[PDB]
Amino acid sequence: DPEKLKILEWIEGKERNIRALLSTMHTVLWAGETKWKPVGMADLVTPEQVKKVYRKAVLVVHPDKATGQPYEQYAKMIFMELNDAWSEFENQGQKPLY
Repeated sequence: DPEKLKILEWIEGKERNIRALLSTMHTVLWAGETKWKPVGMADLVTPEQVKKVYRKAVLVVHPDKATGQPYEQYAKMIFMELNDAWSEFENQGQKPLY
């Protein structure tokens, strides 16, 4: 399906980059999603900011909440990528943007 390709294209280039994924995730969310709000790089400076934004993203694409939904598969792909990116962020010392 189309949507799935849009997701792969999205992942391509940003793999394991948490800030890159969060700041553009609104470009891949499914239609109808209301909780999430576009986020820019200026809101992902401090580690605290990132974690806060990551936490809100994970709740929006959480699998257990998507089980039985048309976007279930999409939420899972996004979920994994976010968690892997966070894990990577930790392995980097969670360095501030500047």
